[PDB]
Amino acid sequence: PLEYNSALYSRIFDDFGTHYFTSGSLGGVYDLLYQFSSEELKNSGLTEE
Amino acid sequence: FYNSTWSYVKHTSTEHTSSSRKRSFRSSSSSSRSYTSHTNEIHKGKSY
Repeated sequence: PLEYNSALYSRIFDDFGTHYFTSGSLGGVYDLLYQFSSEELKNSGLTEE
Repeated sequence: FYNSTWSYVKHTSTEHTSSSRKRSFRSSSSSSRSYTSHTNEIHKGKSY
C-alpha cells in the first residue's frame, strides 16, 4: 500500500528479512567432539588356614 | 557398556579323630570323621 500500514509493511521483513549481503565469504564448517572413558577394577584375594 | 565378573571359592575341611583304650580286661574305641563343605560361585553381568 502507498499509505503507511505497519502490519503490511512488516510482512516485508517477515518474508524477505531486514538486510542483505553487500559482501561475504562462502565455504564450510567442520565441528567434532569425541569423549572416550574407561575404567578397570581387578581383585585377586587368597586366604588360607 | 560394563562387564561385571565375580568368582568366589569357599572350601572348608574339618577332621575329628578320637582313639581311646582302657585296660584292667581290654577295651578300645576309635572314631574318625571327615567333613567338607564347598561352594563355587561365578556370576557375570554384561550390559551395552
